[PDB]
Amino acid sequence: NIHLFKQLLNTETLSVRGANPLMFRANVLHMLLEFVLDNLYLNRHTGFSQ
Amino acid sequence: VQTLVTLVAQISETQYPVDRYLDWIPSLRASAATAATFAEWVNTSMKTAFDLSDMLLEPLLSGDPRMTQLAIQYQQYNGRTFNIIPEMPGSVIADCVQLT
Amino acid sequence: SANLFTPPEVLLLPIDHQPANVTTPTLDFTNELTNWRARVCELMKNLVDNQRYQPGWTQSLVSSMRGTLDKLKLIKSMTPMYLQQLAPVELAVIAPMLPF
Amino acid sequence: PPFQVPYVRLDRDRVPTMVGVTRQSRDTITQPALSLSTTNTTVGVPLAL
Amino acid sequence: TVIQPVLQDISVLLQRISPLQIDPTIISNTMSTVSESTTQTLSPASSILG
Amino acid sequence: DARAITVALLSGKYPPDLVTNVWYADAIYPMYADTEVFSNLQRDMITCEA
Amino acid sequence: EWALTECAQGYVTVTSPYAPSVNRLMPYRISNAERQISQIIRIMNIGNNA
Amino acid sequence: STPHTWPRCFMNIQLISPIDAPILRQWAEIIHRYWPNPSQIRYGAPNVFG
Repeated sequence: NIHLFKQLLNTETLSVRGANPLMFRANVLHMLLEFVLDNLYLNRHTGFSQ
Repeated sequence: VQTLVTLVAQISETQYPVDRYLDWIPSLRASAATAATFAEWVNTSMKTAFDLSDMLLEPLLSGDPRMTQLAIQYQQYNGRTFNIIPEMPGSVIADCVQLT
Repeated sequence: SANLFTPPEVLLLPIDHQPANVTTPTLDFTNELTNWRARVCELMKNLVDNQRYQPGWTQSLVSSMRGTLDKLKLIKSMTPMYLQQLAPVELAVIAPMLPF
Repeated sequence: PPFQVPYVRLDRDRVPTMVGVTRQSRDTITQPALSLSTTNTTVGVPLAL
Repeated sequence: TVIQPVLQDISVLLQRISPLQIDPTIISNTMSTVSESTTQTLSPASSILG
Repeated sequence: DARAITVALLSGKYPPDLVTNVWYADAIYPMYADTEVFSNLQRDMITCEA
Repeated sequence: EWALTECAQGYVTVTSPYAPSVNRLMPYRISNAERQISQIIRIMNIGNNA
Repeated sequence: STPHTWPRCFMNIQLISPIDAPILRQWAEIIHRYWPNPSQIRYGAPNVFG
């Protein structure tokens, strides 16, 4: 799952299996941001059946 | 705008009061360039989420956003000045990411 | 040491220097270069407001002049930071290695 | 939306001379009421008819 | 002719070792002025860019 | 040329992931690996003798 | 209805139903604070550009 | 174009000689006494539009 922590500032990380530890906080913050953004929906009423 | 300032406050030092739960995660010594890149990423994400194509926050994005503030003033010939500082309202996105 | 007119272990600079710290704010007027730029911009401003020295301008260019001067004054470049902190370190590192 | 400043007929003392906005703060100042006077960017442009 | 190579080489060495990068696009974006088809510009921004 | 110096003073920026320790270690390693101080010292001694 | 009637200075009359509606969601009311903030933003990127 | 350049004789009418320049004095007092007076008018629907 390393690729999720190397998408903000890991433009120098040569290895595709490596990530810079010092970018971890920035990457986590970004991830949380779109975690919130992707959930901005209103729950809809569909229908039921006994 | 408020979401930007809240997120930037986590990785750099600013003047607004703010909580901090991600200090145990290691991080670098943020510079102006790092802050600008982070702000640009935030702006892109926000624009994508709401289906916006034109500019958003670019007037703020010029340079260092670590100390953003909004105010406007004007001056008469005799020197009397008038200030208008909008007292910044709440924000649901910032609160929700704070909760997360 | 090959120093002649100076103490053997010292290197002279025309600019004051400070310990290196990347997190420095850009608009830190303590830095001599930034303060110098701000002072120059403010002087030109005060020169141009009342149009006492520019007859024969058909249009009041005061607003645009002041806006441009403000943009230059608050331009958030990082050169003075580098000159005050990093460059002396590089010069100190290089100097003993030079053939001359 | 409209954006106006007061109109003065002939009272020279009240003629507006600068309108400025700020988008940041100086090195140590943290209160906008204090950094506004020195961190404002003048705004305006004349138009010919 | 004796002194010139020393200064030129040292300047190149500084250029190739410093983290500083020179980027006029900062200036261009801060000004953010085009003013196309202006035969008589007489605008401070255009002149300073010139 | 004043223009170049002014442009440099107004258009400076750092890499968005700069870490001083790593950058300067990389910078210093080859520069000191190719040093020539000792030969210069020997030449200076010869010069004074001569 | 009231807002539109007031905006037109009485020259235009609009009507709204008077009945048990189905509580539709039309979010359009915001505080003056953000209106001023947005106006300031709009002013800030128009400065000195005819 | 700037308030600083308003000639002193313009604000103080008496400085203009009624004998040496009657036309200019007449013009100045006409400007002072018959220039349009600014006013103001209410508008908008703040209850919804802010």
